[PDB]
Amino acid sequence: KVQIINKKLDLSNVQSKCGSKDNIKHVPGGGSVQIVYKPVDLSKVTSKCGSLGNIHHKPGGGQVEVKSEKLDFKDRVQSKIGSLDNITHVPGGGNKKIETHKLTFRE
Amino acid sequence: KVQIINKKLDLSNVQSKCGSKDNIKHVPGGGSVQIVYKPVDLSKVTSKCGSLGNIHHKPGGGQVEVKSEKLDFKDRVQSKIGSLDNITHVPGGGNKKIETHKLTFRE
Amino acid sequence: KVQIINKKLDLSNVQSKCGSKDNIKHVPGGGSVQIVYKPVDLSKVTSKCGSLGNIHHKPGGGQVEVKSEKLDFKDRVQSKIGSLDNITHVPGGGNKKIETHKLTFRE
Repeated sequence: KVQIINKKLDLSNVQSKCGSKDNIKHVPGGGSVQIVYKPVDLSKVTSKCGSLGNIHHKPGGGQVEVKSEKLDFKDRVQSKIGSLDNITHVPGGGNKKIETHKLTFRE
Repeated sequence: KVQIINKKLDLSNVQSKCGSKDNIKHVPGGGSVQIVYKPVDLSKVTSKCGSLGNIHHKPGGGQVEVKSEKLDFKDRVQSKIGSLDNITHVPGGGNKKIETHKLTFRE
Repeated sequence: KVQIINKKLDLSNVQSKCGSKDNIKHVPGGGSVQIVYKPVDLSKVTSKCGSLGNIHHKPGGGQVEVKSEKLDFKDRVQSKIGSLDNITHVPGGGNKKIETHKLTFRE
C-alpha cells in the first residue's frame, strides 16, 4: 500500500570513466610497429526467433593488419633521448564528496 | 496505493566520460607505424523474427590496413630529443560535490 | 503494506573506472613490435529461440596481424637514453568522502 522504492540503477548497463586518460607513446629509431587495439564496446542483443527462422547476428569487429614486404636501413640508426613526458601533477586539498541518501517514513 | 519511485536509470545504456583524454604521440626516426584502434561503440539490437524469416544482422566494423611493398633508407637516421610533453597540472582545492537524495513520507 | 526498498543496483552491469589511466610506451632501437590488445567489452545477449529456429550469434572480435617478409639493418643500432617519464605526483590532503545512507520508520 506504500512502496517507497529508491534505486539508482534498475536494469542498466553502465561504462563509467571507462578506458580513458592513457598516455600512449612511440619513439622509435626505425621500422617499428605499435598497435593499441582499444575499443570500448557495449551491446545489448535480444534476438527472439520464431518457429522456423534463422537469425545470423554477425556484427564483426576490428581487423588491423600491417604488412611489409621489404624494408631496409643502410646506415646507423641512432636516437639519443634526454627525457620524455616531464609531467608534474599537484592538486589541492580540502575536497569534499558528500553523497547523502536519506529516507523517512512517519505517521 | 502510494508508489514513490525515485530512480536514476531504469532501462538504460550509458557510456559516461568514456574513452577520452588520452595523449597519443608518435615521434619516429623513420618507417614506423602507429595504429590506435579506439572506437567507442554502443548498440541495442532487438531483432525479432517471424515464422520463416531470415535476419542477417551483419553491421561490420573497422578494417585498418597498412601495406608497404618497398621502403629504403640510404643513410643515418638520427633523432635527438631533448624533451616531450612538459605538462604541469596544478588544480586548486576546496571543491565540493554534494549529491543529496532525500525522500519523505508523512501523515 | 509498507515496502521501503532502498537499493543501489538492481539488475545491472557496471564497468566503473575500468581499464584506464595506463602509460603505454615504446622506445625501440629498431624492428620492434608492441601490441596492447586492450578492449573493454560489455555484453548482454538474450537469444530466445522458438520451436525450430537457428540462432547464430557470432559477433567476432579483434584480429590484429603484423607480417614482415624482409627487414634489414646494415649498421649500428645505438640508442642512448638519459631518462623517460619524470613524473611527480603530489596531491593535497584533507579530502573527505562521506557516503551516508540513512533510513527511518516511525509512528
